[PDB]
Amino acid sequence: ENDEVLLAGFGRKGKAKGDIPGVRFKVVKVSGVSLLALWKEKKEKPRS
Amino acid sequence: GKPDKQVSKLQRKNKAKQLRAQRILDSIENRKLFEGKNGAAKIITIVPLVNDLDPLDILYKLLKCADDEGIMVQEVDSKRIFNVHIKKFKSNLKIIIPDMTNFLNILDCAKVADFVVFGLSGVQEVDEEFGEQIIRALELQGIASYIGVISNLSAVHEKEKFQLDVKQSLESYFKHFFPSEERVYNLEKNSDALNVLRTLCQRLPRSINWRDNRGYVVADFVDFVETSPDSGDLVIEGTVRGIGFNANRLVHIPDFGDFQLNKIEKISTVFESNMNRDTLDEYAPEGTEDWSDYDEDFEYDGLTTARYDDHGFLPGREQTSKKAAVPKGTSDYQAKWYLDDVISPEEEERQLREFRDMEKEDREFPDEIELEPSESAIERLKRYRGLKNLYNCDWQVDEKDPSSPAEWKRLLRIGNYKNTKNRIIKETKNEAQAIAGDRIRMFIRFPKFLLEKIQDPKQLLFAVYGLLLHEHKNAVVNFSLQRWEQYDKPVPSQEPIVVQYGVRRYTIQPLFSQGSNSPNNVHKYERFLHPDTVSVATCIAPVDFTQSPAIFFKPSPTDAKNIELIGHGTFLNADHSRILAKRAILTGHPFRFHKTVVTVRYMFFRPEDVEWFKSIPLFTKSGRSGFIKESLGTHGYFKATFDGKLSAQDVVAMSLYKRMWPMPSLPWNG
Amino acid sequence: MAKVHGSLARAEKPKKPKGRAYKRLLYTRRFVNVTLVNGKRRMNPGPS
RNA sequence: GAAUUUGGACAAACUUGGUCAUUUAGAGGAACUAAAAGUCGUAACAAGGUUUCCGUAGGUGAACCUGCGGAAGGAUCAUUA
RNA sequence: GCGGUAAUUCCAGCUCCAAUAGCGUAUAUUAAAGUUGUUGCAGUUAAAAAGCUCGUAGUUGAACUUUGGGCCCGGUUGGCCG
RNA sequence: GGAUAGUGGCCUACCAUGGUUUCAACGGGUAACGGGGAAUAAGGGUUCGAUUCCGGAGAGGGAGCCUGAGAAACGGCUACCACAUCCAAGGAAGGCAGCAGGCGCGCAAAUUACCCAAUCCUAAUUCAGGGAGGUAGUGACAAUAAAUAACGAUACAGGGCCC
Ligand SMILES: [Mg+2]
Ligand SMILES: [Mg+2]
Ligand SMILES: [Mg+2]
Ligand SMILES: [Mg+2]
Ligand SMILES: [Mg+2]
Ligand SMILES: [Mg+2]
Ligand SMILES: [Mg+2]
Ligand SMILES: [Mg+2]
Ligand SMILES: [Mg+2]
Ligand SMILES: [Mg+2]
Ligand SMILES: [Mg+2]
Ligand SMILES: [Mg+2]
Ligand SMILES: [Mg+2]
Ligand SMILES: [Mg+2]
Ligand SMILES: [Mg+2]
Ligand SMILES: [Mg+2]
Ligand SMILES: [Mg+2]
Ligand SMILES: [Mg+2]
Ligand SMILES: [Mg+2]
Ligand SMILES: [Mg+2]
Repeated sequence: ENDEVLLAGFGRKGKAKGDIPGVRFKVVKVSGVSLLALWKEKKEKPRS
Repeated sequence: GKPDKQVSKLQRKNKAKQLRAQRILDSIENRKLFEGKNGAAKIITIVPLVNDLDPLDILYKLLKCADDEGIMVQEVDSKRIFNVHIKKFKSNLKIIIPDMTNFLNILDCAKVADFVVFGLSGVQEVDEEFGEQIIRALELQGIASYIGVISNLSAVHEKEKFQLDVKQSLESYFKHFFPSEERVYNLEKNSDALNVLRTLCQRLPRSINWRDNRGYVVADFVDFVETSPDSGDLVIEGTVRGIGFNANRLVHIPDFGDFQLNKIEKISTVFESNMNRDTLDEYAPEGTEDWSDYDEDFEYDGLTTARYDDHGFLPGREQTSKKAAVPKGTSDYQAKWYLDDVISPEEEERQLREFRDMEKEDREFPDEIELEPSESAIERLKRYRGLKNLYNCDWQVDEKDPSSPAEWKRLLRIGNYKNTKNRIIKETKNEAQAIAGDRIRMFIRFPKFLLEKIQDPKQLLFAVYGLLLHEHKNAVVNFSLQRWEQYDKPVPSQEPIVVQYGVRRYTIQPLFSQGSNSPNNVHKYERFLHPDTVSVATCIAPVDFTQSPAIFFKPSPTDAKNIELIGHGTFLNADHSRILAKRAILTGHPFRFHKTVVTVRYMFFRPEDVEWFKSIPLFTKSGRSGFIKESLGTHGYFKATFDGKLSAQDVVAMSLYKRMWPMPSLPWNG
Repeated sequence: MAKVHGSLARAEKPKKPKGRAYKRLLYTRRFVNVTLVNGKRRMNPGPS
């Protein structure tokens, strides 16, 4: 929390019979690092 | 109700102009902390990442490009901390150069900064074991605004064509840890140097959460006043940054401890600590009074079977009517049918090898026990429990046990951490006598004998940190724990491991568990840290109310840095409700097979032992349930029923559980 | 993860050819040396 | 021929109330949420209603009946001329 | 869409496919969209013919008034010859 | 009639009672400068056009004016409004939507570099001057071209071509 996050669009349609809703955004960046690169252990995260 | 809206050109333009005027005002207010004429203190720390590199030189460049030869010459003589006012941009910098022989001194230096400059070598590649760890650890504990700068670039070929190569490779190395930046600046050129100086002066430094929410003063002058023969008042002249200090709250000082305040004066009024004083005692005497209702004081000595009465059989009563038959020499059977009435390097090496072996053993075979024939299983597990579902049944936190630590009552039992944290931080913000940007004399009470270790504020950094409410009071804390990169080595859950959160460092024998959320808040006790995933480390240690990042390490004298960096993470929770059950698995081989009844072998060795564990469920790693029926032989063989059909390649197992208690922690110095 | 500073260029199983070459490879993986498996052209089979 | 002065057109801007429209910091109060927890009400209680609709009127009630006028969007056997 | 000891459908490796010094993702927009329809939609029952007629602007509006025949002039392609 | 370089309700007197409007006036909206043009479609269209040429408008917001053939000019002046600088507290200066550069803002955009050699402009003028313009730096905005391998022998391994 308190982390800067770059968001984009995301197309998950929500469903009715199970009360799943449709968020419309996916995190693309955290704290200036690409979510992907972190996940690839390619780049590391400056934690402040 | 209310009519609708039809915003005109004018309305729009205005709402805009107002939004932006407000934005601008707020920005000016937030950029007034560095009015470089009277009220500013931009802390820049110089961190070279290469052995064969001089920090004094890096400063020399930055201030020679300010065209001030005097301020350079006056610093060579004797100093390491400087108060440099630049007139070009009108700014008050404070430069700090660390003792590059002490790792922890580097961390302490940077962790107070508003800016971290990184020196990079054009000649020497950064060390994998030292400088790299500087990068990562700084990064984990917290960094404000950082910069990547070079000095050694002229040491390579004289033609720029080759220098720019080194520069760019350094840029791509530096980008890896610090993607916020893409330009490693070259001080050799006047332009880049003038530009980095420019930034340090002008650019506003970002915020590091935990340090900014409790306030901090970097000390310029430290004097001492004798009051009593055995203790006096440390006086500290320094500018306050962050949230500020209150006279009542305690102050931490690194490698010295937590102390309480006596007086504070401002020179930009006088405030003295009164009756609302935070006290210098860990286990508050009110904590003893908070845990008064001891709920379960169960006596495991008054048990004929395993404690599992909630889901098991019924209290079987065995009224023993023993009479003695007097035929000389006679079995217990005949007697049962005569009187029947009806109405230092070697040590470490050997031990460490054994720990690796036990850990890999713990991966291949999790929590299994090996019972011997001579071993009375009952006694050996008499204190244990035998719950069916570990996350459903009713463990409790308030249970009294001789194994429980004496202090357990005297602990700070915060109900809710998320809310208490916010409330107390708002209190501290509102009740702040001394705000950021104030110059302060700080009069702290202090035991005389420690004055010997205190150095000079100009050759060594002297930082003064603020504490919040009850932060001196111990509690049951849960940390998030993740292994450091390239660290395969084993780490058991009882060995001393130093932990740095905030600026405070406490040696800790932490209990490792998996933070998997449970409806009854009961988590498996993991003897050794999991090699892949984030885990949880629980122990009795002073509270932290800003969720500081934590660094886990074990001081190793041999390495350059006198520290082995084990793992990292965060201060998660001030919670006692977390209980930890040491599991204990009993293993047995399914001997013989009948179409519904399976005879099981080598899990006990007495029939009475089998009686004792009747109710306890049997699970097979093939993923199948079952229960015991009755004892076959006088050797502990036991018949059993199950869910599916099991072969001789399966393992029948029992799960028994015990309460595991957090352990007391002591501060760590030097 | 971390390639050290020595990215300074100036002063395992066999690799796959790049560019043109690779296409060539495919042209013979599919048309010069045809592999007819079970009455179909099978791409990426294990044991069959 | 400078300072200065009479009256004009041009006319920024100011003061004042009044008026809508917003930005705000505060206080008044009201209402909604649950990866919150348990408590009763009926959960952990049992069924009953089943031509279906339209406009309209009323009654209410926890729902649903009911008056008047419409519609089939409702299942034509049998005899005979 | 699809399951759980045995999973081609999830996770990791191996393999393979596509475009390749480039490739993915987000928003916008055009095509797809004959789902804006002048070209070119639909309107009994799928969304949709106003309860009904009158009526001004508007759009729209039957047929008919030198056809038919005779003469001459000179062009530009195409053939049979050159 | 006055004013203007000049027609003209442009303004001033005096007369009239007109002028626009369902063929959509008037008002409101535009995250609207207009065009040459751009993207995409078989066609017909739909959607872009702040931006290299043309035309217009502005130089923090308004208004006023000197000089001059030409300005209601802001790298001219004056005042008020908004900001903001130096002061020795009397005063004095200020407009980067020119080139670079900084802050802020944000999803979002480069060097405080070299030169009049081209292009052309200005001047009393062949010479002077020109961040107009040109040259390099940064930059995976785009667009073009196209390295990352070509052979051979050998053997093993097979198929096919004729004896
Ligand atoms: Mg349709
Ligand atoms: Mg219908
Ligand atoms: Mg219908
Ligand atoms: Mg009809
Ligand atoms: Mg006609
Ligand atoms: Mg506009
Ligand atoms: Mg089409
Ligand atoms: Mg345009
Ligand atoms: Mg615009
Ligand atoms: Mg133009
Ligand atoms: Mg103009
Ligand atoms: Mg401006
Ligand atoms: Mg002139
Ligand atoms: Mg002007
Ligand atoms: Mg200008
Ligand atoms: Mg101009
Ligand atoms: Mg500019
Ligand atoms: Mg010249
Ligand atoms: Mg230019
Ligand atoms: Mg490009």
